Amino acid sequence: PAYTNSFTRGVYYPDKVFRSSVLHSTQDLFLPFFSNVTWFHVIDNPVLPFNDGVYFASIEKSNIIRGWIFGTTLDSKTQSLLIVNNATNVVIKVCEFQFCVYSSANNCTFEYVSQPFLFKNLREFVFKNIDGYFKIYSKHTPIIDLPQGFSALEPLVDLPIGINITRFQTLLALAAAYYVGYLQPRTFLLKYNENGTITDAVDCALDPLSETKCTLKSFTVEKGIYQTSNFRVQPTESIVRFPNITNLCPFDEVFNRKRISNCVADYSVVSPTK
Amino acid sequence: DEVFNATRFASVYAWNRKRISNCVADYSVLYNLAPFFTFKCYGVSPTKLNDLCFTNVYADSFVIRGDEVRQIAPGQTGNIADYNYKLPDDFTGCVIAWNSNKLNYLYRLFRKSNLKPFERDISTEIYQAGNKPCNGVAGFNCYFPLRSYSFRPTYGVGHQPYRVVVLSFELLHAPATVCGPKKSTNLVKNKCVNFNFNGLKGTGVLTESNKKFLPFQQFGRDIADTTDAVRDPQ
Amino acid sequence: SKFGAISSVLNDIFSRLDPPEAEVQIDRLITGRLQSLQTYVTQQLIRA
Amino acid sequence: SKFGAISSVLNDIFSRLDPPEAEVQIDRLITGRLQSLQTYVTQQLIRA
Amino acid sequence: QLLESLVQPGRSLRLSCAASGFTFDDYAMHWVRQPPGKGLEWVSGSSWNSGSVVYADSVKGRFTISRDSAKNSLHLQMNSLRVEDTALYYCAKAVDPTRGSYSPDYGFDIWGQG
Amino acid sequence: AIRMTQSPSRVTITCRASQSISSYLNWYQQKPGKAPNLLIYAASSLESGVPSRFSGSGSGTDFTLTISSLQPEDFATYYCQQSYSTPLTFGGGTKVEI
Amino acid sequence: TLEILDITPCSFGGVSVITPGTNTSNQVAVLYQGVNCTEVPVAIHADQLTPTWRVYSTGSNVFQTRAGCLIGAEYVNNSYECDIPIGAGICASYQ
Ligand SMILES: *[C@@H]1O[C@H](CO)[C@@H](O[C@@H]2O[C@H](CO)[C@@H](O)[C@H](O)[C@H]2NC(C)=O)[C@H](O)[C@H]1NC(C)=O
Ligand SMILES: *[C@@H]1O[C@H](CO)[C@@H](O[C@@H]2O[C@H](CO)[C@@H](O)[C@H](O)[C@H]2NC(C)=O)[C@H](O)[C@H]1NC(C)=O
Ligand SMILES: *[C@@H]1O[C@H](CO)[C@@H](O)[C@H](O)[C@H]1NC(C)=O
Ligand SMILES: *[C@@H]1O[C@H](CO)[C@@H](O)[C@H](O)[C@H]1NC(C)=O
Ligand SMILES: *[C@@H]1O[C@H](CO)[C@@H](O)[C@H](O)[C@H]1NC(C)=O
Ligand SMILES: *[C@@H]1O[C@H](CO)[C@@H](O)[C@H](O)[C@H]1NC(C)=O
Ligand SMILES: *[C@@H]1O[C@H](CO)[C@@H](O)[C@H](O)[C@H]1NC(C)=O
Repeated sequence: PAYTNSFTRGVYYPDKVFRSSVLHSTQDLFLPFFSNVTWFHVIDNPVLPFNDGVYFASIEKSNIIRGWIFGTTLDSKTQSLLIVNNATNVVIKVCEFQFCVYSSANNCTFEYVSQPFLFKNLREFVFKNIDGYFKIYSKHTPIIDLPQGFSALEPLVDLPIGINITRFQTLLALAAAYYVGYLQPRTFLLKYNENGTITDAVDCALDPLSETKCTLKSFTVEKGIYQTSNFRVQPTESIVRFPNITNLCPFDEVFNRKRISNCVADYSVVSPTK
Repeated sequence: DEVFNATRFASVYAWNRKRISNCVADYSVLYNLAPFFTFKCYGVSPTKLNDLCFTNVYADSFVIRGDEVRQIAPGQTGNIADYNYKLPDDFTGCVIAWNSNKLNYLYRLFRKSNLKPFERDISTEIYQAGNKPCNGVAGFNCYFPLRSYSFRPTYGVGHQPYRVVVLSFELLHAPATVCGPKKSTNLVKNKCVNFNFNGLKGTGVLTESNKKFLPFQQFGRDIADTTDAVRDPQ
Repeated sequence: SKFGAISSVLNDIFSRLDPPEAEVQIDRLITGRLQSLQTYVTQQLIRA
Repeated sequence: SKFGAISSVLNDIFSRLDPPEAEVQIDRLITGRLQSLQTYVTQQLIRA
Repeated sequence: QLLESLVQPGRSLRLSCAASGFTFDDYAMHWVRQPPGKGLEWVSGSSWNSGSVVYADSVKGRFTISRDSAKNSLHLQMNSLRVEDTALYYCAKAVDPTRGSYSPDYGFDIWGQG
Repeated sequence: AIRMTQSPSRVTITCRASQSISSYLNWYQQKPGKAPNLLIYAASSLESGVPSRFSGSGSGTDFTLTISSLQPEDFATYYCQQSYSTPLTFGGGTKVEI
Repeated sequence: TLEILDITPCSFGGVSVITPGTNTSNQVAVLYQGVNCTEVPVAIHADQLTPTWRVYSTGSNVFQTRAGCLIGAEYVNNSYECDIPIGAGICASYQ
């Protein structure tokens, strides 16, 4: 798999609130700055893991990428998401979708039809599935490698999809180069324009200089020394160790000053929930 | 009326989700005394429900045993809560449940792990319960993950049918399409007048602006995080 | 800042929560905003 | 100092209390620690 | 209540274990042979979920088991009973399959009465 | 198949299996005049109504049934049986002596 | 299992950054207060950090100071007037 650097790409509007000429800092799932992208080049289309959302972009000159398939096993045993689209309109359906597009599907729980979503085209996409909500962001920009620059993404469609989405497969209509990124929790300091558009932003977890900008709440840092609050990536690994004894407890024979010890208190026989 | 008078609700494992939008949701209709025994709302007082505007209203209805209504609350764990239907801790909605003992239902009791909130697991994959990785439909250690409730009419409260409807509404943060019935008056500009913009309340001098909005935006905010620019309905 | 309240907007709490329980969230906001004023004036006095 | 909380250990409060009940206690503890911290800063400013 | 019901080498005696209280077709009723002066030994196994049936592998073919929901029994059929094979037979009910995890059906319970 | 022979013949009873059973064991108590009853499930658990004095520990190829203080009227036989694979085979069998 | 294990903290929230001004240059030097130059990777868990942060966590330009370990600046044997104070008679500048 080819690898290419992402020069400050994937910034999208976190909320629907209009802000003008202000520096807003938010914590959500974003593509890390100067991260690294699997440059899949079409002569191909393997199944890739959708973890913590996926950043998608295409450099297709014409209509080649016809959509995507989202799911966990992409078979008839479970249900999958299909976002195929022709020139007239977009098709979104949630079924098992036994593939070879789909041979058959009897369960039907969702169907949404809207306007179509789709080397001089940069049709970026960001998909997120949080709390059973599929959020799609997109942007369109002529290009004439990943184009360096800045461009925000606007929300398009939010759907109540309650399915596993662990692996996604790109659809081809066989001259294109589709990129796949991955989103991780980061803190971004977004600068809003006077007209209400995101023009510049920094990744507070990228490098020490960006940490200073995040702490100072400004995009320009003067000479001197500055103390910075830790915006670095926190550990995400947890270990739990408890005694491996299975002596239960003498609570049963109780049903008068007796203590209980050296036993595992199975309370199913201070918060009561915990 | 299609979610309360339907007379045929979905199974818990297959809770259908219905979207309600572009209408007026007057909650005064569903205040009958005999039904709606439990009206536990989270984040919104039941009395102050009519005079609010919502943008994401979804109605999912299912039939479960009356003794299992407790599990529907956020944070609770149980066979229904962990393997059939899960609700987030940061839940904003009202859970109306009414007894229907006087008035086939399948619930999933076997699963590899508890499901995330707002997810549907409708599949008949055989849940193995032994060292043998049996793929057969049935076997000694192979059990089907779905079974009918088979409600007993004689049972009073325990193991009785209990229709449950959940109204998960997102609080006003975007262009809303569902709101309560309130009369709309003509706007007055260039004067300090009290206003009520889609549930937002306050006083100020309403004036036109040259700011440019976007189709997905409805409110402007300032450095102090207050509603500065609002596009009026109609 | 919300200072532990549901929302930073005062009118939001009243429009959502019942008067018996909306006051508790308000007290968190009132006390939190009061300390900011006391902190600000203290800095002015020292700087003066 | 307890600062009118169940336990000075933040972790203790989390494990021994429900999420809607914990938020009251940590807010009580957070305010106490913040109040004590800003008192020391004020003394330093005066002594400076 | 799992109530249940010779010297010559060739016999065709029918062994049936009536079921009461618990509901049939929910667990895996099994038959276990216990020779006097010795321990238990599982010899037969039925399945509620399907018609699949497993006997003891000590000797095949001779062991046969069946099911009947109307009269709630097993009606084990024994052919060519060995002289040493004489023992006090037990009909046991499997644990609730709702437990899951490790094999619930293979785990014996109740062990009948008498 | 699977064969066992309990090593014993504060009472601790250990049944050893040739293969890695990995917590697929049951401990059975059989009264002289009654049918055997269930004591331990999944090689570490207690069934409903069973006194807590009984305890099952160990996994893999080592298991232990520990009864503390040797509570009286517990002279019944104790059996060790596996559910790993067919056929269902019981252990050698051992009864506590006093 | 009875086993005594040492718990070395891996959360160092205090970091001082020396910059000659974003306008002047992007190059920056990092200072850790009261830490050896060997415990820096352990203290900030540079293994789990971004690849850009590892450059300022352990490199050739390492010069321990009374204040702490300094990374990103080279120690010059000459002496000039102070430009950016560091501590214990040490000053830094972007030559
Ligand atoms: C693109 O796909 C959509 C989805 O199938 C097509 O819309 C269908 O059009 C036929 C006839 O025009 C209708 O009978 C179907 O009901 C439509 N589907 C839905 C979901 O409404 C559309 O025609 C396609 N456009 C093309 C092929 O150019
Ligand atoms: C969604 O898919 C994930 C994929 O990881 C499932 O996680 C599996 O969980 C089981 C036990 O619950 C493990 O044995 C598997 O190794 C996990 N991965 C896979 C690929 O199966 C998860 O069960 C699915 N469902 C939900 C609700 O998350
Ligand atoms: C992609 O870039 C990152 C830079 O942060 C690097 O750490 C990673 O090794 C690269 N992947 C490659 C070269 O396969
Ligand atoms: C379709 O729905 C039925 C309803 O129970 C289900 O049994 C079947 O497995 C489903 N088919 C799929 C998911 O392919
Ligand atoms: C903002 O919008 C106005 C009006 O459309 C336009 O004249 C101006 O150039 C815009 N400014 C920016 C920075 O986009
Ligand atoms: C717990 O694990 C240790 C480590 O192997 C072992 O020595 C001990 O016997 C185990 N405890 C029990 C009760 O099995
Ligand atoms: C139908 O539902 C409404 C609530 O929306 C309720 O008031 C009415 O009584 C129901 N119909 C009957 C016949 O009970």
